[PDB]
Amino acid sequence: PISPIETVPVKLKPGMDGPKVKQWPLTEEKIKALVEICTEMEKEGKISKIGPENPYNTPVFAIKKKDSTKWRKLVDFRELNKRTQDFWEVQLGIPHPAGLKQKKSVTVLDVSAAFYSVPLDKDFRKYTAFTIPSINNETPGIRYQYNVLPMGWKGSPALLQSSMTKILEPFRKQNPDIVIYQYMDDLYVGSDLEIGQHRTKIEELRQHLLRWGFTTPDKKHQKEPPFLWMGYELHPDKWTVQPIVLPEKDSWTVNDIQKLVGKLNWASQIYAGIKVRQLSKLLRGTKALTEVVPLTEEAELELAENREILKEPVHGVYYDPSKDLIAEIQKQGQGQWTYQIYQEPFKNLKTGKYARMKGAHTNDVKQLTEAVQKIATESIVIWGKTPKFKLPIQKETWEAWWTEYWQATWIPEWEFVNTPPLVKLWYQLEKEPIIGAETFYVDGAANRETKLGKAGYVTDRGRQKVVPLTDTTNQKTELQAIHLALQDSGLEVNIVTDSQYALGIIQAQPDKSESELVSQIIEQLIKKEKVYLAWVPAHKGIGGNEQVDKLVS
Amino acid sequence: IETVPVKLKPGMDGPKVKQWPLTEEKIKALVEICTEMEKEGKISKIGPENPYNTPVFAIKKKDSTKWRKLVDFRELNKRTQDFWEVQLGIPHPAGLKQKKSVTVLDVGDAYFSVPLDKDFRKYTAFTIPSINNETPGIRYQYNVLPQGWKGSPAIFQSSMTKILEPFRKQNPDIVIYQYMDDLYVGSDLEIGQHRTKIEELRQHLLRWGGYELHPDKWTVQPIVLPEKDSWTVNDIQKLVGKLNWASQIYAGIKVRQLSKLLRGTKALTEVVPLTEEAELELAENREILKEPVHGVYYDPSKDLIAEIQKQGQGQWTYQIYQEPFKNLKTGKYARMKGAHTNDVKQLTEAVQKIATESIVIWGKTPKFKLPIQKETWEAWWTEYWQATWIPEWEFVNTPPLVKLWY
DNA sequence: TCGCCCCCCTTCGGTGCTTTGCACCGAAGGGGGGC
Ligand SMILES: C=C1[C@H](COP(=O)(O)OP(=O)(O)OP(=O)(O)O)[C@@H](O)C[C@@H]1n1cnc2c(=O)nc(N)[nH]c21
Ligand SMILES: [Mg+2]
Repeated sequence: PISPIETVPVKLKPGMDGPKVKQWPLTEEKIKALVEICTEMEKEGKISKIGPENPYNTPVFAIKKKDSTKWRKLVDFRELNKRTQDFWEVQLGIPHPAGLKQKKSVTVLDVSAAFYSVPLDKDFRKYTAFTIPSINNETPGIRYQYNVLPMGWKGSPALLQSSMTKILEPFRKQNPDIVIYQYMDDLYVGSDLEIGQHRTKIEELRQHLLRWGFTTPDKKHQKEPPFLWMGYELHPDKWTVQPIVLPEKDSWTVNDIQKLVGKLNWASQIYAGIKVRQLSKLLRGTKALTEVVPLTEEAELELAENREILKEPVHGVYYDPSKDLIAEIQKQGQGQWTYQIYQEPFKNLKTGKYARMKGAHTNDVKQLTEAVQKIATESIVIWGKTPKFKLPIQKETWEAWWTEYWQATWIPEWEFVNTPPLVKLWYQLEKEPIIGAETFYVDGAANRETKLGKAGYVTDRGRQKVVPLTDTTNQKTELQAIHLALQDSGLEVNIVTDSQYALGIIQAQPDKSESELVSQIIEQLIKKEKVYLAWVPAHKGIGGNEQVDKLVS
Repeated sequence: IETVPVKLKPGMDGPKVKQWPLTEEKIKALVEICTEMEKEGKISKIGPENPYNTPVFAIKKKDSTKWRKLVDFRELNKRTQDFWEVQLGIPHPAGLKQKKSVTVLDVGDAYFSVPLDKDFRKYTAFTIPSINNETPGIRYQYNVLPQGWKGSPAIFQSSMTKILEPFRKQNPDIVIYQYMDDLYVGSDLEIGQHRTKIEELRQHLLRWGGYELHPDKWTVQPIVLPEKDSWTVNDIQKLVGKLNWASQIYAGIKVRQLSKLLRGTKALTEVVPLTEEAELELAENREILKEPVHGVYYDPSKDLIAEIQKQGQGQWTYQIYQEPFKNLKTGKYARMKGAHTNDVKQLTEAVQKIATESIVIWGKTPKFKLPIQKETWEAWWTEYWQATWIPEWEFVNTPPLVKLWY
């Protein structure tokens, strides 16, 4: 039936009129399934016949349903969507089973044909005009418009959610101790009432939904565990994901690999240690989704590692508000991190991974800080609070970082846990120059038009060097000059540059870089014993800097 | 009452800013505050057919342990018509910065007695989130002058002058400056005789509907040069680059004779004796650094900018300017929480103090350049925010070359 | 030949700098999952 809820008024974008696009051909089965719904839709007042004063049109189709018998109708409203007003979407996120508490009695309900029970603004209906063609051209189409929310229209999901919220609110305030997770037309209902009173509350809720025109068929009224919910399986004491089947293929296309990485990311919420860095590397620099990509040896290894992880059974547990949340992070290599969130040891609420590279130049301490931030945000979304952290970094290391780094930084309450590899600073710059160490005055210059440059140095010990560089930049020659001084100095060096750029990168103590040149500098910094790094303004004739500046000229 | 016609600026649309996640305690507080507001008709429940949105959150102060709802209308204010173009804006008094002690009072609730133009309310929508996304967001829009909207002090302008008259009447040398939802009220009374007349103002405000600030100690910290009597090559290089930078701010500072003390390819730890012509240059530039710059004047038609550097041991330096290298004020903020283990707290508190000083001194907050990663700031700042206003800010990553301000 | 939401990974294009490339950032492409 159709709800007697009031319609929510909707407008076109200002200046625009409605769509006017002719219809295309569909199969015989599609016309019959569509006509059964179409004749039935008219019987139940979901649509009404129109004719030629209505100048708008849009084309229609259908698609198969996971309930294999049923067919799902869709009209191609891409044009009407473009001209329909913007909506502020109220679905802010996706509920997660790790955020559920243990409940004595659980029910899962679904509203049938939910869109088709919510009416559409009267003044807006004429823009939903369409036509049904039956075969190729035995006839042309007859014309209908929608009286209810159509599938495929930009506003339908939000007006369904708003309608569901309005209908549910009386029951919610009248039963504050009954959890209702409402996602689209899917209702999770938990409670601590014995099964007897629980089921009284359910039929009372169902009869409230039916007065407002939302029917709940028995076919989709789950009442026994395991409940199927949001792609998971809810047991009394634990939950699992529905089975994840990975592609297995002789020859892989870009599109195949994209599907695999998506599956693995989905699996990572409960399977610990999942990695996708080497599989995603294969997507880089490709040019077609149908292009065949051979797996590298590293990608085979990583795939095999993941496949071993996925053959093991796993489960999450539910949330106990009376205990702390704990987050533990491990390092996996090449900027990859994995984490578990738990309340009692070896009983994970969920897992996940962090593996983004932010910036051209970074270090493990920054990325660990980022993983912490991602986890903190995720915990707020699911549980409404942040967890306590267990991190593989020593307090000495962190304290060395936030006193020598110039940006404000922080990590909340955390306990060191010794699970190598530990997060480390891979070198430190001396705060004072080093007695007895050689002093290198470095500089490099490039010609912007020419693209040719030189890098070189002079020293307090009388050493000099000039190197010609081709196809470079200004900033590269300065980086190159520092490369040379690190290359030819001993284990202890003092260096003076006039590149704020180069000083800026290196003073942040990076340990990885998208640039092969900066990576070379990093390996050399890690091999040194002590390095002091000093800046001076250029072209002011400063002793040392001026001599080399001239030498590079 | 009849509303005042309000417009957005030509060619601008209303705000469209996502709500960020909130903790349990802030969501419960907002739900309690909004349902009471809805019952009193100050806000209305709306749906997704209103396409506008502004983030909402809550703060609770160090000594008023009830939650205050805070809606981040920065985007809405940026798009709202000027009210000095309608010339209903409020003038800043040059007396406020001269006072013994200045107390801040939150008078936001006076706005809720004035209705907002029916056609402008849609631009004020906000969305309360849901723990573990159990429900869709819940949306409201204002029916009255919103707390945090820049048009509320301007529309309520004529009325606050009426409510204030007898106080400023009776205390001609107390000065009161409205800024957004705040009254900044200063006097020269003794530390606790000042407090009692703040209570008198509260009672008069009550008859219809932070801590003590001390502007005298807002010491300016100038550029300073070290004092040694042994100076290395490296010491003189760091000093020459520092004054070379200061040559962009001050006039008649030069380096060529401190500059040639290093002639030659020297070792950075060699000890250079200072020429008398070097001491000639140095003690000279020390005294230029000693006193303020000549020719720097505030311009109210331009924005204020503020830059902050972390110095360590909980110290934080800052400069406020409008044109580069013409600082209206340089200073140094000092941590005092006691644990002294949290950079984001210190910086968030430094931004509040600097912005407070701008309101007291010039009547508006500056746009901050924050020495922090955006996503580090965003993860933690609201846990430390205690003001009913929010300044504009951006995120910068510039290493020090010079430790100019230390 | 459809809609709306979240997530990740890659790519691209705009912005601003005492720039001449570089680093940042958000949006849009692909994928996963939900109804
Ligand atoms: C979430 C939705 C409601 C509940 O989805 P649903 O699984 O409960 O389906 P519905 O209630 O209609 O039928 P049923 O409950 O009797 O089985 C449906 O109204 C429509 C919407 N939805 C779902 N998938 C699609 C889709 O691909 N394209 C479109 N445009 N919309 C879709
Ligand atoms: Mg359904």
